[PDB]
Amino acid sequence: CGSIVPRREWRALASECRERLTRPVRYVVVSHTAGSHCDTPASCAQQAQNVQSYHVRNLGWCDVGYNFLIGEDGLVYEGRGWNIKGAHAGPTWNPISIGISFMGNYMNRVPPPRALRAAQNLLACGVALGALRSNYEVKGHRDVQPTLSPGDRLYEIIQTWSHYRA
Amino acid sequence: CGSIVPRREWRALASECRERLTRPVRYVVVSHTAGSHCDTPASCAQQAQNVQSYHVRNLGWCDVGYNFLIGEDGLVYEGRGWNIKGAHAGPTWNPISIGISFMGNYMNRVPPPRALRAAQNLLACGVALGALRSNYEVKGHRDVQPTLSPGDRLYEIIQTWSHYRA
Ligand SMILES: [Cl-]
Repeated sequence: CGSIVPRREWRALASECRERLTRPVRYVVVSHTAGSHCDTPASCAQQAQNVQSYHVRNLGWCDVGYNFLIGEDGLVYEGRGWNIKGAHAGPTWNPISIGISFMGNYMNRVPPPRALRAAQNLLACGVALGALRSNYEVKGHRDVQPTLSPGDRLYEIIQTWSHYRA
Repeated sequence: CGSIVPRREWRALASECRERLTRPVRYVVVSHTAGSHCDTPASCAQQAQNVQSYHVRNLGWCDVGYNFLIGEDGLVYEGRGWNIKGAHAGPTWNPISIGISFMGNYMNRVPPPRALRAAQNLLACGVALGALRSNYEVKGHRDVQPTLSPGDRLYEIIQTWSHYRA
């Protein structure tokens, strides 16, 4: 189920991450990268590389912090994926959640409909696979940490999701 | 599901087609447009418009002939959809099959992995909502009509799909 740009196709550095998540997962945390937006497969693969680069090389994480990334190209970029604990929401939320990040800054722009679809589609895929609970809950990054993430314009949107829980 | 770009989002003219498909549908025919290629959402939306516009204004059809279109942006473009008989494989095949078209000429080029993924994902999303049959059969366009569609290279690939039938 789902179309996902695999690690190898956005030319990801090999993962060093080992800590597994306990399936099915109850919580999804939605962030923004607060970085550059991109609207083409070519530019969005490059941006996935840039986010992973910042996390592995500068913050010294085992991989890109996010389980999945969303491009404005309307594609899902594989991060740690469904089975591996992420680094996106702190030490209380990272063990019990999937972290999906919209590549961009959504303080003043909304992500386009294709990106919102790609994200909702991904989560349904999670349920279908048994990676997420049928009764999964969606959180803002700001609901679980002191942050503007995932941006006012995007936060306002995810609040209207059927699985949103403050 | 399956993260399909809706009619309205690619600035489609309204359909005037009435003839429903008898679901669950048994066949999938795979064509190329033999038209211009596109690899950005902006360009691929303009290309679906261009194909629809030819079918409607020039050939006088009720809508774009294809049930679905596949861009090299890795997105699926809603044509006539799951429920409306197409105009893509001729009258033997139009009322019993779903038509999906790769936007481009694939005689001497291959479509990218994300276009092929998008296609496969679309088919599983058909099964899933009951539009296609669990055990559907994929046919080449050149396998049901005197045409080179869907191109030498793309025809070689669909040949190796699990569900492919010669
Ligand atoms: Cl017609």
